[PDB]
Amino acid sequence: ARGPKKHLKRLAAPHHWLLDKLSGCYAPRPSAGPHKLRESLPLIVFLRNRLKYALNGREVKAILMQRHVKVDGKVRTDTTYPAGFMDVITLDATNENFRLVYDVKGRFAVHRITDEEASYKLGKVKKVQLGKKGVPYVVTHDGRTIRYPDPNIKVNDTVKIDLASGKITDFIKFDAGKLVYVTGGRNLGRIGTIVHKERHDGGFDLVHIKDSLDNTFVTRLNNVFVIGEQGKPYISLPKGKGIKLSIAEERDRRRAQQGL
Amino acid sequence: STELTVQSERAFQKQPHIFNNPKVKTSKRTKRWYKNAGLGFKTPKTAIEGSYIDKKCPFTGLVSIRGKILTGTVVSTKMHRTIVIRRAYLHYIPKYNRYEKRHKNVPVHVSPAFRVQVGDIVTVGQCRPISKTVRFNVVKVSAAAAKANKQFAKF
Amino acid sequence: GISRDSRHKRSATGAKRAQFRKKRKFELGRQPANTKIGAKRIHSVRTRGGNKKYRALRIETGNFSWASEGISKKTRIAGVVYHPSNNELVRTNTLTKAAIVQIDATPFRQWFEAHYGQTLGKKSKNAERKWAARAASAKIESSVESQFSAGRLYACISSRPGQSGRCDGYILEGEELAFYLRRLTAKK
Amino acid sequence: GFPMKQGVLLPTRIKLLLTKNVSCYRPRRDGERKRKSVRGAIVGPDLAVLALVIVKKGEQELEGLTDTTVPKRLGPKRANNIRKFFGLSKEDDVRDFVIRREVTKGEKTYTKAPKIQRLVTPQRLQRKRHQRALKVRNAQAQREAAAEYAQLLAKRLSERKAEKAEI
Amino acid sequence: PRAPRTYSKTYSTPKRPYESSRLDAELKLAGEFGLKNKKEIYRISFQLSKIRRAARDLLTRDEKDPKRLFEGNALIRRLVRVGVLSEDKKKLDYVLALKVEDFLERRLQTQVYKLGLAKSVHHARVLITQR
RNA sequence: GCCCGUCGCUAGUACCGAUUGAAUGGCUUAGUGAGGCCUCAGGAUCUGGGA
RNA sequence: GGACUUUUACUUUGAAAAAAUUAGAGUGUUCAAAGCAGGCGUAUUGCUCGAAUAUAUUAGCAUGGAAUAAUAGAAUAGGACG
RNA sequence: UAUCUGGUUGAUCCUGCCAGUAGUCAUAUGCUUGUCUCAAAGAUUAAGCCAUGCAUGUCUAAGUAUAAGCAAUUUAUACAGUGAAACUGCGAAUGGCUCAUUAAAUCAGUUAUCGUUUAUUUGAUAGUUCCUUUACUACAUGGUAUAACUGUGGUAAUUCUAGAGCUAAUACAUGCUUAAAAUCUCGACCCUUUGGAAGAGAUGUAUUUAUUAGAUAAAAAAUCAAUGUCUUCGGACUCUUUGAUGAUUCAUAAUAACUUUUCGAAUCGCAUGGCCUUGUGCUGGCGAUGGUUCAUUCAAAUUUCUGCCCUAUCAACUUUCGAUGGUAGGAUAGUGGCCUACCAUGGUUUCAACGGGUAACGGGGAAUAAGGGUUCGAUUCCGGAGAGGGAGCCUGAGAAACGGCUACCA
Ligand SMILES: [Mg+2]
Ligand SMILES: [Mg+2]
Ligand SMILES: [Mg+2]
Ligand SMILES: [Mg+2]
Ligand SMILES: [Mg+2]
Ligand SMILES: [Mg+2]
Ligand SMILES: [Mg+2]
Ligand SMILES: [Mg+2]
Ligand SMILES: [Mg+2]
Ligand SMILES: [Mg+2]
Ligand SMILES: [Mg+2]
Ligand SMILES: [Mg+2]
Ligand SMILES: [Mg+2]
Ligand SMILES: [Mg+2]
Ligand SMILES: [Mg+2]
Ligand SMILES: [Mg+2]
Ligand SMILES: [Mg+2]
Ligand SMILES: [Mg+2]
Ligand SMILES: [Mg+2]
Ligand SMILES: [Mg+2]
Ligand SMILES: [Mg+2]
Ligand SMILES: [Mg+2]
Ligand SMILES: [Mg+2]
Ligand SMILES: [Mg+2]
Ligand SMILES: [Mg+2]
Ligand SMILES: [Mg+2]
Ligand SMILES: [Mg+2]
Ligand SMILES: [Mg+2]
Ligand SMILES: [Mg+2]
Ligand SMILES: [Mg+2]
Ligand SMILES: [Mg+2]
Ligand SMILES: [Mg+2]
Ligand SMILES: [Mg+2]
Ligand SMILES: [Mg+2]
Ligand SMILES: [Mg+2]
Repeated sequence: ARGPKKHLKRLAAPHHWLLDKLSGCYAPRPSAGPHKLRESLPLIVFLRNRLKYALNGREVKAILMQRHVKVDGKVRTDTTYPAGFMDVITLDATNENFRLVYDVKGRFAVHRITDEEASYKLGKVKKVQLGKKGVPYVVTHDGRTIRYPDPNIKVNDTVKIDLASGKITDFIKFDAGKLVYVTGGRNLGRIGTIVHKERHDGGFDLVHIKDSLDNTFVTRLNNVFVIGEQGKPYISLPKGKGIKLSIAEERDRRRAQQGL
Repeated sequence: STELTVQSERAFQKQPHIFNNPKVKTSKRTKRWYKNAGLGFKTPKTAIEGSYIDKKCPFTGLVSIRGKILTGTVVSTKMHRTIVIRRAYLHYIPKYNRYEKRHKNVPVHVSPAFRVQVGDIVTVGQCRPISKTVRFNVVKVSAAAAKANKQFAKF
Repeated sequence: GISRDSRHKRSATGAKRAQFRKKRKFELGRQPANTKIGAKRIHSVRTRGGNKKYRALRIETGNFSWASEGISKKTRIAGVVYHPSNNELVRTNTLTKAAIVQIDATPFRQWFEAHYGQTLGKKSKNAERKWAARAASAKIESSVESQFSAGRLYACISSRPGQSGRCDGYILEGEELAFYLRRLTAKK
Repeated sequence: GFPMKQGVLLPTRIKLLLTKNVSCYRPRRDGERKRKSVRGAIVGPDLAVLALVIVKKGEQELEGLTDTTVPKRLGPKRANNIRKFFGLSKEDDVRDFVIRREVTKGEKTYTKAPKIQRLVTPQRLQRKRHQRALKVRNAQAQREAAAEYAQLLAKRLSERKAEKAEI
Repeated sequence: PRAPRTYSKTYSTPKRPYESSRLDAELKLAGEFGLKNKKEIYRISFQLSKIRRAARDLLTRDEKDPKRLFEGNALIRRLVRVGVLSEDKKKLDYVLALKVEDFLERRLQTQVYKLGLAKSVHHARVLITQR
């Protein structure tokens, strides 16, 4: 219908935002950017709804316009800037670094990270073509163009990225038995090594995952984000380490912790 | 369907950008191009041995098979270079807890690398809009004729 | 204006479809360039999203290439002489792709003789080297050599003049030339 | 009160489609044309007013016209235009040839000259200096990272021939 | 364009409008707990009704089924919590039994009377509604 | 005892029916055909073949 | 990587899967319909649990099963293996 | 949350309907009406008609200020604060409303783009622009023609505007530039060989065409035509370079040319410093706005499989004037009968085609509670469609737009 849509009705907004039903009628529509709409956390939601640092939306603009807040290094002054998985939100005041990395319920958790882990990010390479003048390039789930990468690097591999400068300092091949973060589906936020991948020529390679609790499950290869080695990840994982416990399991953990 | 003539049109039939240099004396006249459509569909030898042109051929032409792969039994071969198959199936009506016979006819392009007749079961592959109605291309005959030569004369 | 929807047009059953919605501009079609010969006259046309298309109406020169010699020259376009789609294109000398034309030869002459040192139909140092280097290669082809006497070469337009403002093509050669030669006279 | 329109001919009115950049019409919106009445360009007795320009001054003076002379409101503001409304050669320096309009604040008589544009200035050359400098600087860097990749492949090849000599 | 503010009703009417026996049995409840409406009884018998449905539904799944154990325990503990369900018969075939007066016995109305402090179900009302 | 139909009253409904009856809405032949768009020309004026 | 494969129905588990609605957990909106809150202290400079789960079927996908019901095969041998 | 009761008889048992009974996010109306919270609401009939007001405008240090504007102070004799008007840029294609049309359409779930367009956001990305190439081309920066304004006017009347006179740019229109090198074709001369050469041009990107590379399914040889690098002068060639996909004529590159030639910064804000042969030389900081190509993101457009209410008192339908396919073109953003030519005779149907009806927008959903079902969904979210009716189109990345224009009808 006639052109780009500019609004987002509350209720149409993604759920893992934990937006609330009333108090309005719209939600912030994520700017065009590095991450898809429906898999992002816009700056307004994070500064206000998570960190509680502003109350008003109007205050969130006042905060950003001082250039306090910088994503992946750069300063970012877009109330609805589409922040998303693997990024690094930083508050110059309050000396505070974060990474956007998933819960186990499938939500973006607040996750405080070190001042120096904050100087690089991970990126799944999504494609690698041969660009203009013979110069080969890789492109990462967060839309970064990196020229002259390792030949050995190909699609579905993850890649450590300088932030400080553009470049790739390391990569991890997609091999049977590599630490995997699950970015999508119901199994979103789970973490678990890899068993083996169903091929299926024509569409939708499946990837069989097993975590550190010898529980198993499957997703589409598309939904698989390599992040390291058995034991050894390459970023600090948020508490609970994406293991996913039964409702009964979680009930008990929560009603075992009680002796005030 | 095609058969005979090959150069039978007002325009000259040729595979595009497949130059044969008249200067260079060759023993085959026409240099031919082909591919394997993929998904494990044997590009039959009649498409390589052939001389027909059909740009809408999955092995010799500039179509591409991607998407749905379907089977059905041939019910109409009256159209030049395209057939019509019937895909039958049973459709489940919950209230009665029973199914009824239904069917659909899908029209599909058939390259003169195949020789199809009515009753042949045929595996077709989805391709780009190739005509007003045809969105599929015959990609393998899982048939033969249904024992025709076992209908010859007397002893 | 011209629509390219399928939503007119009976369904494959033959059924008559109601009108749902009006003409959108993204299914639009525009009119034919119907380009002719002579004195450069092209009109840009603003097509979806910026993107110019060039509508040639009247062209006199195009860039034509002799494939087997791997060169390309810019010649006059003499005339249209055969067209598989519609004869009115031939009779009104209309340029479109597929059209069979005649061009000039004298640029493809001036190249040949200056490169082979042989001349069609009927003293420098390095030249003699290069000329003698070539040949056993200068053999051309009868049905193409003949045309030079006439000073006009048969060629098949390969560009889309109504689209790109270019009227380009290749010389006719060997197999495909024989095809039109037969059609030419066995219709003449 | 409908206006004439040069080149309609006719000594009557008509209704035309008018566009941007055309007399008797000021478009209210991007790519808008309004269909408006217009009077012809041929003088008839219906005209309330005939617009006229003097081209040769006859043998006598017309009071409020030849006898009075009204000054041109604005003066030259672009660099070379001052240079041409005085004829100066790119040597003479404009800044003192810009025009100066006095005015009073009751007991403060002021002075306000334009703002010469397309003036060549030190600032501007620093930006020209900078552009070129960046262009070339990049250019070399881009060769480097290129040649760096040649190496990354050259001693990768001689690792597939140190591998192809192990077995 | 807003979120539908959701509601639902909290009572249910009797099928048969004039059943002399249900009628007596109903008033007697009011007389005993100081209600003003048959609705106040309708309200509860409806609550009761669904609880039983929840309990029935759960009871048809196999013993030690995950939902059953989770949703079963949850139901029971909540009932205990307000003191409707007996500590002993804490296993939901008595939530299946149960009955209206077990619910009535826990209204503030009724507690504010039970340990004196009102000495009448009605004086109990008046005191409560009067801050 | 029951009870059937013509015939007679009041009231209501639907049918048939001269009027080649009427009205609304959807398509649509043939004829006439606005307007913009494209196109062959045009050239008030206004510059360096173009506007 | 090559070289080839009788067709299906049924059923199992699973992916891919909007939110509000519904079913349903946790939380004493004073109750409740609701809401997704809230709860703790050093109440002078913070501590912390949450924001589940289920259903989501007909079709398409992916996998296990081989009963039930179809289909095809070798009889003018133009059969099968080498 | 698995219940029935009244009514045919003299009485009886049945069949069977009418009546009762209960719910309705289901409307109306009547009577009655005190408190907290919650809060639907001109859908239904008339997508009937509308007085008046309002609902789209927008400025940062950072495109344009001689307001004959305000401010004055505080350094500014080109400008500098602030700033109406106006130009320029961006937006007005979102939103909100409504449910008329629409029955294989929409819509849902599920696919496809190896079938395309994509402002913007984000990330990459540009040493090549001139010219027979020593008496040279503005680069220390090339052209005017306009608003606002000033003044003269016209009409009963409008967001009507005319004649005159000015003047800006990130508006309009132009137009210079930069290393080394390598490879190509020409080739003045010299000499016979097996043969080699000064030096002359050409080569950014984009456009259009033609040609070529883009290997790999396990291994080897001979000969023709051209012709590479290394001589231990019969000869050898030894290491020999390769991206992605299920799949491509893919990504990318190479050759010959083509172009009323796309882009390659004549822009702006803050700082003002290094550096000597003391030229105001040569350099040089932070970041704005631009800019081609690619990627990304917001999109769009088409698209595969299956699924719709009643109807035979609709059985055959489709090709007048495309109906179903083939070839070629044209047109499009692009596939495609989309359109045109030529050619063919196809396409659908009792497994219900085609036609008719719908007091029909589809979906999420809603009401009724043993289960199976029945009925409803104009209407808070998603999709679609419209703006009194039809058609046309301008602008633009995006409209076949209606709080845009043009025409006809009312
Ligand atoms: Mg926004
Ligand atoms: Mg795919
Ligand atoms: Mg046919
Ligand atoms: Mg025309
Ligand atoms: Mg300037
Ligand atoms: Mg299932
Ligand atoms: Mg939920
Ligand atoms: Mg009676
Ligand atoms: Mg009786
Ligand atoms: Mg009696
Ligand atoms: Mg009843
Ligand atoms: Mg209405
Ligand atoms: Mg309404
Ligand atoms: Mg001023
Ligand atoms: Mg809208
Ligand atoms: Mg001018
Ligand atoms: Mg410009
Ligand atoms: Mg080879
Ligand atoms: Mg390869
Ligand atoms: Mg290509
Ligand atoms: Mg200085
Ligand atoms: Mg009827
Ligand atoms: Mg065709
Ligand atoms: Mg026929
Ligand atoms: Mg029927
Ligand atoms: Mg309707
Ligand atoms: Mg609806
Ligand atoms: Mg309905
Ligand atoms: Mg309605
Ligand atoms: Mg519309
Ligand atoms: Mg109206
Ligand atoms: Mg009409
Ligand atoms: Mg309109
Ligand atoms: Mg309005
Ligand atoms: Mg509007």
